[PDB]
Amino acid sequence: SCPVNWVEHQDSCYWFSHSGMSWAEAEKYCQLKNAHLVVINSREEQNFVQKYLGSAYTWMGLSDPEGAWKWVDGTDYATGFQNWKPGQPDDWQGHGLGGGEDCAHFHPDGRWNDDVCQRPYHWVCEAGL
Ligand SMILES: [Ca+2]
Ligand SMILES: [Ca+2]
Ligand SMILES: [Ca+2]
Ligand SMILES: [Ca+2]
Ligand SMILES: [Ca+2]
Ligand SMILES: [Ca+2]
Ligand SMILES: [Cl-]
Ligand SMILES: [Cl-]
Ligand SMILES: [Cl-]
Ligand SMILES: [Cl-]
Ligand SMILES: [Cl-]
Ligand SMILES: [Zn+2]
Repeated sequence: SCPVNWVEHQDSCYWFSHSGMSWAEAEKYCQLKNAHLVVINSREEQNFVQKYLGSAYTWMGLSDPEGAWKWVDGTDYATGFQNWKPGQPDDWQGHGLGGGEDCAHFHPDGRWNDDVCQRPYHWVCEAGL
């Protein structure tokens, strides 16, 4: 059902990187594989993904560059599953790299943070069946 190097869970296929990329390069990579950065739709999917994270910060398909949080596939953010770290998202500017923080990633414990999109983090692709 899933292609080789992809993991099947509950009607999605997932691919977990062994490397890091900026958020935009990871979403380009997922799109080239007819997929997208992972969209977390439920607690059960959050638990599956967080269980197999490669012990490093990992991008997901959630960003707010135009001002509101959006999932790459159009899943509604505000009515959807959320799993932020305490005090996140904060759009922090104190990194001094310019602007705030517009891309969401997993901490190893599975809780989410907004960070600078240009950081090379691991990522997860997802595609339907
Ligand atoms: Ca590898
Ligand atoms: Ca999903
Ligand atoms: Ca499961
Ligand atoms: Ca932001
Ligand atoms: Ca952490
Ligand atoms: Ca943050
Ligand atoms: Cl939350
Ligand atoms: Cl950013
Ligand atoms: Cl960095
Ligand atoms: Cl899809
Ligand atoms: Cl999907
Ligand atoms: Zn999808």
